[PDB]
Amino acid sequence: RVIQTAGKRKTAVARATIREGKGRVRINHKPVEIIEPEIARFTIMEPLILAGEEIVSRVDIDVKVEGGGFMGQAEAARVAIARALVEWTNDMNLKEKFMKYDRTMLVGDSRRTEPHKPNRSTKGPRAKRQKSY
Amino acid sequence: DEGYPAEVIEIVGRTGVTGGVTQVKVRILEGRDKGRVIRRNVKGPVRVGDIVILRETEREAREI
Amino acid sequence: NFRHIVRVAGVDIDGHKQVRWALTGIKGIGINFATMVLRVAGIDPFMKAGYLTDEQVKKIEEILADPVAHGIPAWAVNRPKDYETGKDMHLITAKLVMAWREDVNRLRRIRAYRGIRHELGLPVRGQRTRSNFRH
Amino acid sequence: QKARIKLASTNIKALNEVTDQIKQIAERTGVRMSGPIPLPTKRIRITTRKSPDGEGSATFDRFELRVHKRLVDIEADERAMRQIMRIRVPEDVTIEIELI
Amino acid sequence: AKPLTERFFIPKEVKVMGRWSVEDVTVEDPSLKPYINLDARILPHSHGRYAKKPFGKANVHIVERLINKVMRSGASHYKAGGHFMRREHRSIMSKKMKAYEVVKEAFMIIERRTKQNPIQVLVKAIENSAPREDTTTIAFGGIRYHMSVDVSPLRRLDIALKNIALGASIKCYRNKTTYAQALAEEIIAAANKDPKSFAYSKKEEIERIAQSSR
Amino acid sequence: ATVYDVPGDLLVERVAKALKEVPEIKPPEWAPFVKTGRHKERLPEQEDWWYYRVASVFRKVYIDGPVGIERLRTWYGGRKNRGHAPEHFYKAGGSIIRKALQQLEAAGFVQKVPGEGRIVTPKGQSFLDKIATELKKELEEQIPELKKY
RNA sequence: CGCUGGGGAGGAGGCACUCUGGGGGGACCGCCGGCGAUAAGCCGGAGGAAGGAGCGGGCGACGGUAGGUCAGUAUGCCCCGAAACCCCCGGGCUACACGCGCGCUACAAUGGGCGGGACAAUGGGAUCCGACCCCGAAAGGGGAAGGGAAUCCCCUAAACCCGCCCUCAGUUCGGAUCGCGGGCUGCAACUCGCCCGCGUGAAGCUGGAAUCCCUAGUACCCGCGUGUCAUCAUCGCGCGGCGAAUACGU
Repeated sequence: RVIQTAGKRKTAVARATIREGKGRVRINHKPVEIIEPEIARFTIMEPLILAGEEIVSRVDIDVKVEGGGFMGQAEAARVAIARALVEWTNDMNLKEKFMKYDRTMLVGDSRRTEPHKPNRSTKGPRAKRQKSY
Repeated sequence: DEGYPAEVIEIVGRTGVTGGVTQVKVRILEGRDKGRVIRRNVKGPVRVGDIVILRETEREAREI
Repeated sequence: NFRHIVRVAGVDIDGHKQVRWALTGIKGIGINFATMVLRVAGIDPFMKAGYLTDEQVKKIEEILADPVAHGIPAWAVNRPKDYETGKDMHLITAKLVMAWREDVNRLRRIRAYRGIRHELGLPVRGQRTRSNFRH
Repeated sequence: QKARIKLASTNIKALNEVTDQIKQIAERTGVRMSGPIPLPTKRIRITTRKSPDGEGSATFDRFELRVHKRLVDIEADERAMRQIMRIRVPEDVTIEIELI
Repeated sequence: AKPLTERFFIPKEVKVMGRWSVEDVTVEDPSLKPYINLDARILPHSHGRYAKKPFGKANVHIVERLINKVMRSGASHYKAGGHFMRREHRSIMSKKMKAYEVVKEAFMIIERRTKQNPIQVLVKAIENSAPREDTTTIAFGGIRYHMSVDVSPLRRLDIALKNIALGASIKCYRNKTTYAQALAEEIIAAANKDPKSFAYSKKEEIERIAQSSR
Repeated sequence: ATVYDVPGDLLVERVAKALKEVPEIKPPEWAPFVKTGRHKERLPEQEDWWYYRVASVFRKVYIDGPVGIERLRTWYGGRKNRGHAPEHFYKAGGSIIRKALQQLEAAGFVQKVPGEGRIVTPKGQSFLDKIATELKKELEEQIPELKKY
């Protein structure tokens, strides 16, 4: 059988597909063990290291991510992978462990950018040219 | 020179000219005068339960 | 086999440094032209200066004497299309300053805008001088 | 052979009017229709300055003109064409027809 | 020329960066335990959460706090070490990767020299660099004073971490020495209580001035 | 066993080391004195940069093909220092890419589609796949987690 | 292709996921405690996508300032009406001993260079965007599919990661200024335009008194769109990428 799940971050959207296999994880056709940099590789692999080999050595996950920078893509993939593993296992111990470690694995992040305003519109909404006469 | 600990049990109110100081009551521990409740001023965010180290035990800050 | 001070035409260059950078002590040779010349000659531009044979120095001097004959396209030289001969050329320490001076002097002689500005010591090309260019 | 009809307008009520008219037109008879399909809304934005002079802090008005877009495919039958082309379109809606 | 066994690193157990453990780390200061978080994690990265809640910074790992303190530019509106330090485009600001790497190499050097746990060494440094007494202006009747007040642990932590990072920045400014080596030197000196540590010096100075004008 | 299963830098290295036997691939006359785009200031320091560039173009045609010579210009472009003015992005030059692709076609590693860039042939696909196989056989000892792939 | 395990590209066919856009639900201090006085309300826990007018914007009262605009249009009084009316041709607003405001680039290793590897969003497009192919070292030149734009194009962004050179030095830091040459727009580039190559290589070694902006995807850092446009962005208005420290006060 097959299961599909999704994950979202700021302007990034990931969709993961899980089935039974040997333990292969691929993001945009390339393995996860050689993803760069380290600070994104670890972000993506935390859920697998949490679950363990006795769960990941029986599944094959493929993720397709689009939009919104490499850190955001990594976080979206992490969320999607966690949700897919939980829906595939139907176990509550794993879900509780995830909620304790970080509740944003399963729950999403609800933070976007604030529109900019007209004093120095280029810089931000709360930033403006100085006055030092 | 190691200080004498003391736990916070009640908050009195803010002080200072800019509002950056807090008056509290603390009971001493591990010291010559243990269990004695006194009043002291404190800088920084505090809440009931925190522990503050005192190099003295005989200042007894003045009330507002 | 190490020369702390090597004598290339007119100039004494450092030895502890690589050749492509030592050759920049000369006036008229940048890093790019130096790399071009060393590649045309057949010399490792990353070699320590001072590990240079008389044969190598002579070849470099000949290329500098006339590079376009030894390759060196006509678009990679400081003075393409000479005023009175054509004959794309590359000038170095002594003749470069004379070329600058004679250009400016002919301008001054025919009494053109650029020459008058050179005389007065003011910006020449297009700049505005109200708020900046203050000594 | 099929016929595609594109609707554009600033008012949504007129769009719904015409689309439901043709929907009944196509349901009375038994004919295959897809949609109506909503396309991305297009905005003409114009930001400009308020003051007619240069004095005073700068302030900006941002005007917008919105255009909503619907698509329909009708299967291009004779009865459908007959009883579709005879619908008074509200002037605040543009409609263009053509066969694939 | 980093070897591949360190370029492509894959952790097995749940440790800090996959290399260093915490279950053997102790804290003696009874005033700083509830604010020094040592929960087992792999990535010390919180994406801005815990900042809106007043006391939310206690749920953040100490290593992440050190990283965020190190992710600075220097002394901008005040003088430290006798100079302004304004980089403004050569600065690691909004760049957590470089701070991650700095802290990683620093911990490696610490492990090498001391052959102890660098997190333990950092904890010792904090405890020996945290101040207990400060000054402030208090008014009564209509005149101005300068009194002696205690300090809260959540503020002592900030002071200590900031001072360590500032010492590293000083020692790295315009010198063949690197930011990681500077951080390691500062941490080792602060743990061993040597006067050549900016943080320990500042602690002693503050405590002296407070004991004076109390 | 495919390109997607190993890093790109190591593969480009090992392919530049191998493209030297192919006699249809050689540097032109104006190569030893030239820059790679206006956005650069100094010439390449390596004396064998032609083969690295050719290998990179080869792998890019493999990955993203069909692709013509205006998107590879964007990929090879970059950020220029404009003096006292702020920095901007500018594309690279096209002669390098044209010559590389023509050499590869002459060698029989790519072919052109009538209207959509160029693609690799089976002859070239085999080249990349075999080099990647060797590289992965060398790597999966340093990182045993690659064996299951 | 490696080991028969894998991995890719099409077409049929689906709409499941993403996305798009119409309608509707959802949060109300509603539940449990303490404070306030038993009220009005305040501070905490719970579950929750979201908590305490959820977050960010638009609309800005009676009046008053002899605040700015008759050089955006309308308008009394006075004035020119052979002209101060309006149309061409050349100059100037770009002139520079100096004082000041707002900025860009820097004074280097929390880096410069070379070669490789990645990853966005907002918007716009008819003599307009222009893929694709061929010329040229580059700027650029010649043909030309498709697109009246969920169909084609502008568009594989930079900061970031990897390896090599440089190792604390007016330097492989920094780019001002100037010479020679090659180009595009335009009826016309001297006064007075923008781009490219080779040379040249000025101050600048973290800055006194004093002063400025910022409480969350906010500030710092990085680069793209559009308006002005025949050609010209260190500007305005907007878009995303990476992403903090402190205080919950007076």
